[PDB]
Amino acid sequence: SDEIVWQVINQSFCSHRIKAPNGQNFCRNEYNVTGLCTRQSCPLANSKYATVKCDNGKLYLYMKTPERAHTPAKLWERIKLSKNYTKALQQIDEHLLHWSK
Amino acid sequence: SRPQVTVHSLTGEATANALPLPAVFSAPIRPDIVHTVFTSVNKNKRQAYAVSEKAGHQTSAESWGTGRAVARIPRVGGGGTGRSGQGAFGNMCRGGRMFAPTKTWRKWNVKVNHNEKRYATASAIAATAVASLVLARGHRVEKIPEIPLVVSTDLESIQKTKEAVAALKAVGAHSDLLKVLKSKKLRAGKGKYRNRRWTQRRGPLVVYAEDNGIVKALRNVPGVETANVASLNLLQLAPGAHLGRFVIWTEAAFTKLDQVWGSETVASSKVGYTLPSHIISTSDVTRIINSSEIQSAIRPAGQATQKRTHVLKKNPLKNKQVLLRLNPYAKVFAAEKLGSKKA
Amino acid sequence: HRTAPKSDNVYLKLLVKLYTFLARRTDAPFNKVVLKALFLSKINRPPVSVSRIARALKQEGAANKTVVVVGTVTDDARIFEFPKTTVAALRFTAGARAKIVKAGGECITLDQLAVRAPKGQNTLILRGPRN
Amino acid sequence: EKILTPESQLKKSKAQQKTAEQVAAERAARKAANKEKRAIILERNA
Amino acid sequence: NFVKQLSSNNRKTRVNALEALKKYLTAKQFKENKQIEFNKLWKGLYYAMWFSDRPRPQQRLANELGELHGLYFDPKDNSTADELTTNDKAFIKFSRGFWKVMCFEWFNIDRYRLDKYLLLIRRVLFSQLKYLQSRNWDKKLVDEYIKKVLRWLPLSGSPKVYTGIPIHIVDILLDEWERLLKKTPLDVIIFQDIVADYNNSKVLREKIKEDLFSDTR
RNA sequence: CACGGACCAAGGAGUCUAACGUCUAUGCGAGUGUUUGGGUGUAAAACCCAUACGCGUAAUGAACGAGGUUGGGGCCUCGCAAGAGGUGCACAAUCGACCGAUCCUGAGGAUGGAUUUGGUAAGAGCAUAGCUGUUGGGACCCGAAAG
RNA sequence: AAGCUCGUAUCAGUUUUAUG
Repeated sequence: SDEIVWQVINQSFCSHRIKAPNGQNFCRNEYNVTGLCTRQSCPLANSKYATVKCDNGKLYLYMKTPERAHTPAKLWERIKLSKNYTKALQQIDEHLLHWSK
Repeated sequence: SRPQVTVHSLTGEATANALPLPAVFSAPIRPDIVHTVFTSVNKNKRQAYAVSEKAGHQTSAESWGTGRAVARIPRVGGGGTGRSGQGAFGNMCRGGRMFAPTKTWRKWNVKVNHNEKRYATASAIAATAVASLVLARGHRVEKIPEIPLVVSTDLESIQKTKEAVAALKAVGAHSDLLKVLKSKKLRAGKGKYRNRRWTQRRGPLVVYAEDNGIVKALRNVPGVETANVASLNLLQLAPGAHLGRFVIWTEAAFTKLDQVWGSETVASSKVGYTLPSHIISTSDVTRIINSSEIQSAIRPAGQATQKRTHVLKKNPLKNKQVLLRLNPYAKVFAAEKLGSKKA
Repeated sequence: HRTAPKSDNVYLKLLVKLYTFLARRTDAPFNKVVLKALFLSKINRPPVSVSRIARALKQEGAANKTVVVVGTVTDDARIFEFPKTTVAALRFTAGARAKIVKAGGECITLDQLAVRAPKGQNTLILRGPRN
Repeated sequence: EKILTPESQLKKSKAQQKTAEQVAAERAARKAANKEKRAIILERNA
Repeated sequence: NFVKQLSSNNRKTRVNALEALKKYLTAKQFKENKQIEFNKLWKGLYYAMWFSDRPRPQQRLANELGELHGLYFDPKDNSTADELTTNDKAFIKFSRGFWKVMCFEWFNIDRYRLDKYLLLIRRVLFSQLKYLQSRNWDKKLVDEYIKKVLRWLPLSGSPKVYTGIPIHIVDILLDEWERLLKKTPLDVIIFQDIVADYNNSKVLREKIKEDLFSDTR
């Protein structure tokens, strides 16, 4: 369950956790959106996740769902954003329909 | 029942076969129990170390006592060798007996309840079926076809190491294998010269029902470890008291796990043992709290953050604005000039 | 002054958050009692025997009232006429679980009881002997 | 095909609307009570 | 076995299993078996639905699975003046198995997957009350169906069944009934007995009193 | 007032063990303790226990009846609330009974009187692990005339 | 320090009053 995984990664030595001098825990996971190891921010502890990544100049909308939790190979379903700020934001909003604010 | 896990051939293509969940992965996950058991089990492979009893007492010395205007620590006798007159018989003295010398009869091994060990092993095994938990352990399981990973029984029959490593790479374990042999670093500290020079990250774990050459085939490849279903060592399963190790199971091993760890149908395959029962039916609290039943009988919530009220005190008798908030008769008093009323 | 439990169990912590949420968002005294009891130590949480539960069921309207035990339910060989009732507790022994199930009753967890009785609808709380 | 709103989201929206109606009614009642109490306090002070 | 295939991880095999089951459902003279087979089939369908998450296609899967209720001997036989044609009994058993599977696996659904199962329940309840006779206009069959429905979902006497499913049913009852497009046999409003009878979940009674009865319809 | 301090680099002191305990957490639970040993083993590593053994499970017939009243955290009904009614765990008082017996009696010891006795009425213990108390071991470290 | 019963009528390095 997510709660069990969330507890196992909060304490008990989550692999990607950086103890900054300020005390904030920074997550180095590439799929993380904020880069911080907190609730509803860590992809491992969240069955549903959404993030933006890019190998080449193109920007993609990576999203995760509980459907592929059994198949780690193709967990994320990236979709090209058709690079343009206004239309890219519109496409992101359309794709993330009924998603958390 | 619970979903079934498919079987992947050595070529990496999913086979048209599936197996039921052994029910072992459904056991509760208790990090505290696993950590406590590991802390005691790791001490089993400890060798007694102690200081020589004759150390310090070999030197011959006596206390001069008062009247010599010197420390009363015993001093070596004789003369000419320089050692004469040097303090001894004390932890504060150079070359003397150390305070509380270490003794061989120190408690090395720690007794652990058998049921607790079984619970820890079951929890460690169950933690291997969660991709997120295994990823949090540091294993590169981002490109595995399925979790838990089950391979055809023909894997156990591989003799050559090249074939075994090729099969492991073909099933998405190439990243995990490459993780090892790249983190090889020299030991940090005084352990470099105590038969502990080299350390490396743990590699994938392979579980087999029976051995036909796989154990010898995978012995040389670094990081990779082989174990049997009967043993399922906790230390290997959860190195460093950490859950979720990457385990590559086999069809025969997957089938035999049901017997080895028992289930609802097969009683235990063991003498008077059963899998632990969860104290909570649901391991997730978000669904329960957000359930229709609870939400129906829950009072409305607030703003999620209390609004600041009366952050600063507005003193009346000045700033007429606040003064008019209280005593609404103030406007009448001011307009009517009642303060200077005449008899 | 008891605020939090000393137990490191993750499931116990989840149960504690659930009970605290129910108590704070329902103001029902039943939830507060169970929340306070959850923090009690093992010694302060003596087991409740199945025979004790059967004896407690002798009161009027026991069939319509469920029995909730904060501690663990232990089997008893001195009683055989166990009525049919729903028992909720953190842990159930193999003998006690078999006796409850064999007699036609049902055994559930604390979360199951909470969903079945958010405000303690027809809930009976039994405390085992202290000494 | 058209994507339908989640059932849980629909229930949340219905509950929010029903609570907001009562909140508005309570706000109107509070305004009326505040006006009446201000008049009462004015006469009492006089 | 269909159940083994319906729960298969592979998407193509999972879809083909349902496609083949579309005929096994209407395979006459073979549904007389006990309700255990129906329960197993619905348990398999539960996982089949579980293996879908994306909103647009999961809705299609849910509606096509709900259509399975109407697949059973579509209302073309014209069985008027028959208490039981031996075909509506199969539909009743199918619905009972559906409700048993959903009730047993109510708490096995994760938070994110709860909406999918709510939509599936809505679609199944739409297929029901739409296919008893040509529609829900048969006393001699509604009395049997309501008897086999009143005894499990709206019972409210046995706390074994979670109160969330009755709450959802109460919420969607009038919404789905108007979809059928009257003086229909709506003995269904069971809820009066629930309110009158004590020992039931107070939350359920309050919800039905505040929402179901308060509705203008 | 007395004892140390010319200056500086390294070392230096509530540390280990056997027994008896409180608190804390886990596993089981009227049962609990794999590891004296055997099987097994990738070999002091890891996994399992046929019989024995330590502890507890039953007082000084426990059903006279596994007990009646008064309170009791809680539950249900009425009530907008205030409050009223019904039912009540642990625990306390009371009414009392009992296992065995006192203090006498007196068909060899039955029967009958007078006080009360320590507790049952419907188990809670086992092993592990952490801080921690006492005792003996060099015992927080050095130093006391010595046979 | 942990437990139970709880918030009261549990009390006062105070004052008056009452009984004497």
